[PDB]
Amino acid sequence: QTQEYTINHTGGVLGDSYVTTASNQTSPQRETAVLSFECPRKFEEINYVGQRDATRFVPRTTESITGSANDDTVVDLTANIQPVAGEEVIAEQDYPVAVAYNVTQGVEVDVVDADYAADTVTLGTNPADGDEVKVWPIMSDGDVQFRLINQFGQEEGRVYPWSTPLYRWHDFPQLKRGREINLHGSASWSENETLEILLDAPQALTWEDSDYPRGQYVTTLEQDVEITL
Amino acid sequence: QTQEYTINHTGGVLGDSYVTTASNQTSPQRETAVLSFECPRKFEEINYVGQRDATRFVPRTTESITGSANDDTVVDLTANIQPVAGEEVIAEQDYPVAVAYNVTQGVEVDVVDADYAADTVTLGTNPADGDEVKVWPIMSDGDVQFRLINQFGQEEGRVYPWSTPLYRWHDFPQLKRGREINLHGSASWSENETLEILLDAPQALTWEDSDYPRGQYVTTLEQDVEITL
Amino acid sequence: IGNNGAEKQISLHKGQPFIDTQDVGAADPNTPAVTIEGPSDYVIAIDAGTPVAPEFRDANGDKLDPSTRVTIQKCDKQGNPLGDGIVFSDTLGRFEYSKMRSDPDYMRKTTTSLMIDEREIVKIFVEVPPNANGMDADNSRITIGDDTSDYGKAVGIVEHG
Amino acid sequence: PEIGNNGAEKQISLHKGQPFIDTQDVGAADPNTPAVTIEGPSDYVIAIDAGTPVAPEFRDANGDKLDPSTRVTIQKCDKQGNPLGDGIVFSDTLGRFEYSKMRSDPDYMRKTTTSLMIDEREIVKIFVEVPPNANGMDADNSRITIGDDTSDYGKAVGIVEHGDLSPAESKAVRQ
Amino acid sequence: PEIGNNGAEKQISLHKGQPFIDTQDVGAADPNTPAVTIEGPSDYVIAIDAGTPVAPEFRDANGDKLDPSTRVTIQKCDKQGNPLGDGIVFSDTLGRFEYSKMRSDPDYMRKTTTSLMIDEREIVKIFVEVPPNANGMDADNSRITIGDDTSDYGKAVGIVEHGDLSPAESKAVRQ
Amino acid sequence: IGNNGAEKQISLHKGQPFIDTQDVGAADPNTPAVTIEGPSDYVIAIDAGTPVAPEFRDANGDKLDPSTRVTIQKCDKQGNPLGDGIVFSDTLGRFEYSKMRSDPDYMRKTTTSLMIDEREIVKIFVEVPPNANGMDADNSRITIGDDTSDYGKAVGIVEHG
Repeated sequence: QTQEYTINHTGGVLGDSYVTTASNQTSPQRETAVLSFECPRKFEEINYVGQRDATRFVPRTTESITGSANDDTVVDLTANIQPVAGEEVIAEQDYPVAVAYNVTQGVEVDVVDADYAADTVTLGTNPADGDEVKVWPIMSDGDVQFRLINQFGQEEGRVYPWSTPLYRWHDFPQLKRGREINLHGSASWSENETLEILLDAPQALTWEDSDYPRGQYVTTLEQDVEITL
Repeated sequence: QTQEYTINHTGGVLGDSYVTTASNQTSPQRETAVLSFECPRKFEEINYVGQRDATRFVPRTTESITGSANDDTVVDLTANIQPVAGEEVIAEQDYPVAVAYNVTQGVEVDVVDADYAADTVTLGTNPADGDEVKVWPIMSDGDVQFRLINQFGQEEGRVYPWSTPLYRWHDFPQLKRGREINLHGSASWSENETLEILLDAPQALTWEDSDYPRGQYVTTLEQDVEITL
Repeated sequence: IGNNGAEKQISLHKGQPFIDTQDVGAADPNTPAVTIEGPSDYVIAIDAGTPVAPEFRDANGDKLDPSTRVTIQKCDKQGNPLGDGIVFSDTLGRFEYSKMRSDPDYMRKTTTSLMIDEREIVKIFVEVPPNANGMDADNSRITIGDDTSDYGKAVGIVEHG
Repeated sequence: PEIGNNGAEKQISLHKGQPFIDTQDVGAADPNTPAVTIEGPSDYVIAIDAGTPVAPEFRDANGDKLDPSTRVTIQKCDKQGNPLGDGIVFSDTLGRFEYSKMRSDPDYMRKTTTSLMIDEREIVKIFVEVPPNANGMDADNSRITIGDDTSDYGKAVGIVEHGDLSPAESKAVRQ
Repeated sequence: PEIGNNGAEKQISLHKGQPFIDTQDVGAADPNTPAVTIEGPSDYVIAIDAGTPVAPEFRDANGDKLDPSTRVTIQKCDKQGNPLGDGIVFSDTLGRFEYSKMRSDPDYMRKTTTSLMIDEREIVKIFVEVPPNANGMDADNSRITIGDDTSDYGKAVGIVEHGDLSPAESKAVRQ
Repeated sequence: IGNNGAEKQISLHKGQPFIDTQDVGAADPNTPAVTIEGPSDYVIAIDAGTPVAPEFRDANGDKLDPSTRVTIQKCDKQGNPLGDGIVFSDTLGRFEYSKMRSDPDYMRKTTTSLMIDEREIVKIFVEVPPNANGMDADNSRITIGDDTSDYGKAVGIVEHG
């Protein structure tokens, strides 16, 4: 009867219809709904348990600059920054804190290091004047949470009262049992009822850019759940 | 009554007299006696136990080159080489695999890396022509063992029949309990009786050079023992 | 020699007769990238805490989009899947292939037990998002079970006769 | 929809971005002030067990770690910023954490010494002793965390609404 | 002087620089040969327990690790280089060791599967399967080690002189 | 507040009244680099598995010759040493000061138990080989016991009254 699956921000067991993504909002700090999963017709019910079900959620943002004659090799940012689980070094991390891509030169761009104290990052390359650039740094200073919807956009409850910060979420090394993250709360729902994963943070996150090298979908969520067939 | 001390290749509890050091021999491969400790007048007896008493023994050798106009930045060696417990990287090791010193420029010389497969090592600096150099690389391809002497240069027995290779000795990360080295055998002696620590290997090791930066005495031994006052 | 027990311990991989693979493009869930079959008069057993380890690659020798999904799944005869008995519905990300098999922490195990009668099938479906590179069978590898190791488990096998 | 009636003794943790906590910069040779202040919210009761993890991760204004001879002291207080000798916990040095793996590793995870409790209106302070001729603390980058939610290792901070339980007042008087 | 009468069951380990062991280079797609051969010395008996550590650390001629899809198989043999199916142990892949920390770490320490014994004149072989279009093995840099002396972790290879014990022949026939 | 037990747990260091240090040159065993004394009407207790951690330095801010030796040693009153009761006759090498206090593996403990009556002394003798640099007390530090940690131990203290 019961199984233990993973569910992702796209498709998976659902089929890309009863998922929906969305960005947050910047100027009004508000508890937006960045993702939501609706139980399809075919399942009987879905469960969700804390301290039983593992999780992963790698968000990012997007920013841009303008090429100049001066040898920049460094860019400021609008988002608080830190390393992935802490380290000054690049390529030792579980994943890159930041990625950069040049529109003109359709190539990746490495990263040397950064201050990780102010909103700063180094670039290893020397961008030319007029060249367009994009960057997908780490995100910080946010809160994440869950809530349930009974087919109508009509809340009935909340999985767990207190929000967990995405900041801390990046801080812990993920994907290690014993050190794996496990939120609290014990939810369950049935056909056409929705779980919404909600965000409260200033910086504008992303889901799709169509010019990101390390995979198509920039960010990701991967959550464990229990299903009754 | 009983204590648990450390004893070193110099002085310590003994007093620099009832120690004696010595080098090995190269052309006749022979079980030389590189170190020996004679129980002084004042003690009652000394014990020694395997799987109870820890140990450390960092040997090296010496070689020299001649400066040339060509930018060498690399030297071959006459000794098998490997990293300290294995790694391609320098300054992560428990200690440097190799040290170099320039006679003219009375300064240390860093190390970048090495092949660690053939008798090879890199130098980070660019020695000048005619400049004299010394190097104290790691040692390999040897055997170490123990034996007892009853005041006369007259053996009575052997602590443990089978020799342990110094090669392996360098391979294990030292100074970690659980991973600490502990030979076998249970020896004990009394006044003016000697324990000899013996070496069988080709390459000429050293004890003193008077121009080595990282301490005066190049090599070292540090063994745990039990003493009856 | 000491007579070893019939319940022998083995580990699976590509270079075997009762396994097969075939290339995959993009957005092709029904196609199994890898197929396994029970040999004749043998019985295979896979416990719940059995390690798992795919190493799919791109034709150019690169890892794929970690949003990609992998699903091991038991099947009735005639290539027919089943809902029950499925194990390891995981993503292609979050393995650390460098330290995957070596570190028990990064080692991933299954969820529930499993059994393979003499003539049965186990498939490994893959879901790649579109506008992505396809799988290349020359570079891909699978391993399940960790023989000769203290951690993890090993796949049991026994002769039916 | 269905949600489970989770127990009142909720398992939680503390950090900078909360209302009942505050911080402020610190100079050098400067014990008396709380670099970080905590206070009990209204009609709640917090409980910190003896095996509770602890994790200060202070910084310098330029983004550096400080002199590890620096000292940190958590300390309970009576009301009115009035410290007390008994009930003190976590008199530690600022060094010897290895912030990289600190919370991450149960080994590095430094726990408290004795139990602790916070009645509805009480204070817990975090004094810091920096040696002179050193750099000061910067509140923008500093941080405290205590308790270990979201991990089989470590413990978590207990909380309960005072209005729910009848012996909540009894435990408050018990301290 | 005084030495303790250590037990006959001596705790030992195997490596390249010994008389009763040998090796020779290997090419590619080349199972049949022992890259390394071991033989029982005369009037001795070796014993290898089931929880014995194992540690091949082969190399390439240029000083590199080989294709981790490569396979290693320890295997007992009857006399005359005659292998046997039963009694085989350590059918492992050349990858997934992390040679840096392999012996060092009990985690990485890969042990055998079942017990083993070597009568006075017997053979144990180490076959290697390299996929084609790959680099060959180089005996100068390759190495085997088994057993873990000198560590509270791991096990050690037992040895005994056959002439000392009376049931040594009984255990030899027992295999 | 919960009444804490009299057997309080503490850790020792330089900046205390009942401790002192003084510079050292070379080949000076009799001179204690560091002196400790029992305060009045208190009793200190140091168990056998107590961590130890010296961090002696050179005047220029460098570590000394690891062949250097350190010896903690109890002393009768009047600065008088004793053979019995000594603990931690160790070398100045083999600590890895970077990971010394943080890693329990590199953490070094004592050998046997110890006790300090109200008026007693514990000294820390140092043996440096000649033609070496001397000790500088400004940079040196000592720590014993590991308060606020799961591994290691802590120095017990109790009021005699």
